[PDB]
Amino acid sequence: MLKAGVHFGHQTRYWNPKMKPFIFGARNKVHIINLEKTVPMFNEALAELNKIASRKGKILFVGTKRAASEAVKDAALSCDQFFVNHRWLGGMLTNWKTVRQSIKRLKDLETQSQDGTFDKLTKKEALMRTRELEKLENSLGGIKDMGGLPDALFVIDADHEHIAIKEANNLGIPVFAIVDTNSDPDGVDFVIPGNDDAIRAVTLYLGAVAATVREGRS
Amino acid sequence: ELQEKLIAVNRVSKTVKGGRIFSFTALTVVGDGNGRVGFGYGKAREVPAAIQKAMEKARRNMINVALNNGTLQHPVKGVHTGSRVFMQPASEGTGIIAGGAMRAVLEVAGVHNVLAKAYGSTNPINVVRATIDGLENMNSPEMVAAKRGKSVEEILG
Amino acid sequence: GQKVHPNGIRLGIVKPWNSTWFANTKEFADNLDSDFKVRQYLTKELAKASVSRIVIERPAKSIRVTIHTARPGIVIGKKGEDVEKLRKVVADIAGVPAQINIAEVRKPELDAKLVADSITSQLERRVMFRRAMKRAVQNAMRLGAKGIKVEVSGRLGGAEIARTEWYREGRVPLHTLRADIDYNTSEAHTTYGVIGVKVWIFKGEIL
RNA sequence: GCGGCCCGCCGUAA
RNA sequence: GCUGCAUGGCUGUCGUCAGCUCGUGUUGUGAAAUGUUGGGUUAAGUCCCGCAACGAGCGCAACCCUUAUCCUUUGUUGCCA
RNA sequence: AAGGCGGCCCCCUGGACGAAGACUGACGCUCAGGUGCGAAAGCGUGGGGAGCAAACAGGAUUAGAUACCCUGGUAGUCCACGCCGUAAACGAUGUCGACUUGGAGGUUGUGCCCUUGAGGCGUGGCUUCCGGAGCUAACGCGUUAAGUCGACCGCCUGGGG
RNA sequence: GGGCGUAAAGCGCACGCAGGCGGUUUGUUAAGUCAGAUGUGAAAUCCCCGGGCUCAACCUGGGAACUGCAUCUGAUACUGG
Repeated sequence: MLKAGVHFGHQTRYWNPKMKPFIFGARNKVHIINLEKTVPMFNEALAELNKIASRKGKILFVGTKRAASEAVKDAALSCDQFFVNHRWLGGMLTNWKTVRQSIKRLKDLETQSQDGTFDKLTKKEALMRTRELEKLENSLGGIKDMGGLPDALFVIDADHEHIAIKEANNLGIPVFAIVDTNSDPDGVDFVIPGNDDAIRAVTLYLGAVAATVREGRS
Repeated sequence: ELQEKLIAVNRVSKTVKGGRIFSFTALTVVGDGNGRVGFGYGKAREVPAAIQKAMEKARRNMINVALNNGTLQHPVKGVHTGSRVFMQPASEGTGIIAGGAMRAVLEVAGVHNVLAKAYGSTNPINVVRATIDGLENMNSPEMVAAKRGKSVEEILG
Repeated sequence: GQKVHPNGIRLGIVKPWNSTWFANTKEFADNLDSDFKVRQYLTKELAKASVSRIVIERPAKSIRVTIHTARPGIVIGKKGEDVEKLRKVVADIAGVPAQINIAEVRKPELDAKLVADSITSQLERRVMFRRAMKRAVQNAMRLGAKGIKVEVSGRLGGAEIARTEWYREGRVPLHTLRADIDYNTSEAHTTYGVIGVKVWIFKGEIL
């Protein structure tokens, strides 16, 4: 808000013209974001998805870009929320009735952790079964027991996750995204201008969101 | 309660090393009583599967249109890639006069007194866009006044 | 001619036989002739009954016949009069004493021979081929099976060349021998020509 | 990086 | 006796070649494409990594027979330490 | 302006462009018919002829070779003065004027800040390549539009014939 | 109520008479332009409101139009002088 610990856009060379009114005059050939404008609608957007948490929003977080990949899971599971952090699959929301059976497969496999070698002690099956179970939970760790159709959705990087945003528009799911100077507002524009490729900024954003969502229920 | 119609079933072929493989495609339109309408095109290997595969995908995409007493007063003209269409409202007592696909669409849409003509190509798929052609851009008498910041009387004059 | 026959390749591993007995090289021919005569004679009149297979065994001194049917009521008829007539006529066929035993088919939509007979009898009376095989597959999968495949070929009412269609569900792996496949065939003397039917049922692996 | 080598009767499978 | 150019079954054939397809979802008005492609590997669509694909079926291998080493049960018509 | 233009030096001569200032006061845009300029080849008269090379002659290859390959070789290609008036004369896109998100460059004027240098703030002209909305049957075009408009002109109406 | 990049279609390129089009005002002008009224646009046909033949085709009564043309006056936003 006033701490001025958030960096700014990538570079005037790589800039999206659709973000003209969210910019400041460059002085070192690097775009500067307009923090005087980021704060108001950021808070007014925190408001409703704090209210949405009162309706069991079942919000998700996408941070599969290795800059905030470890940070998203920290804010995830804080109160109740969930996340995905490796290999966003294509259409697991639109094609949820198919990828659901993968969650069922994992829910059948992890029981065999209690008895998967004592039924039969063949060493060949153990290695590949373990690798298959580990692979299945690597991308479905935060979704291992969801019911489906999350109500809200939060995005770290817009263009890097344009597939998710496009998969959200068709189903009428509100979207909350951190948009840098290269991306553009296309989806459900609860736009959150700010530097996406900055660990300090993304951690601050995630902390603010996690604190905000916590009081949604109670 | 929803009204469904089947229009076209044509065989479509593809050639491979072993020879030619055939397929069937069907185009169907689904409409409500008074304003909801949608269409679906579905590939399949057999005709009944094509029908049962186009029906549900036509059911999902329903779009609403504003109309009063089986019409709405607007001289609307619709354009697409290859086909060009034009329709205007009728007074009363007149039935529905239009082409083949146009007849089905205007019938299940809810309109009961309209006049229409089809120009250009007569392929059913492009003219099926008669819905998207004008009905999507159909204008509401009170919405014009609302966006102009006036009441309905002054707009009517 | 492309496919080896599933039954023969599994006869000794995961399949029983239809006539298990012993006879030296001298009496092989007459024994086989008697077997064939009895089998065909029984199959003639019992066509109305849902006869699946006939088993013949010779305990080195006698002839015994086993009949598998889902409809024992007509198989025996009102009472033992039908069975007594069959036993006496087969004793006329083979002078050695004969015993008749009746088995039970619990699932008529199993026993690929039975479903083949049902579908060919349906096709006998001028019904389009799609519905019959479709409903047969629906019934087969409804009762629980890990695979099903049906084949039909011949003059399907058109003067053009004979075509061939097949619908399949589940797994029917014929290259694995432990898997048990119920495969049989039948034909109908249709007006336009003889039409053959083939059915495969994968009940499950035998370990 | 450079030698050369021609033709295939009329209609036909839904 | 006529009709394989009306037909069931039965064979040859490319070829024991490693390919051939489907369900759902996304891409184009459309025929269609994706999956089945790219990096590396296998006898092999055999596998690993990456990827709008996620999974499935026939296929591949295996489960069959015989043979290559010894272990147990038993010695006639078969063996002679 | 289009066809097109290349060693160096001199003589005559045309156009565009930039910065600034002064002046005239709508004197403008497009044009049926008319007028002029148009690559290569070709024609006429008089000169010239190194190299190359239609026609032509031998030698090869080939079933045959009239050709592709080799050895020769006249017209022509060159100059002066006159004709001819056609080219895939193609960006296969007619000439003017106005409006519409970006970029990377190249070449050529000009201004202000340490001009220290090759820094950056710009600011006109013409050019090259990607690309959004939009348009298109698609391919694609996209401020040098095939996007949104106005003025004038020239052409089109199934394939052969 | 069509088109000219690849389906038919932009003259090889320029100059330019007659023609078509005209930046921004100020005042006159009433030419075009807009509003009236006056006279015609015969009859016959068509429409409308009706009638008589057993309704009906057939005939008849009245209104509508006869989209134009001519004259006088008014309007001066726009184009023209």
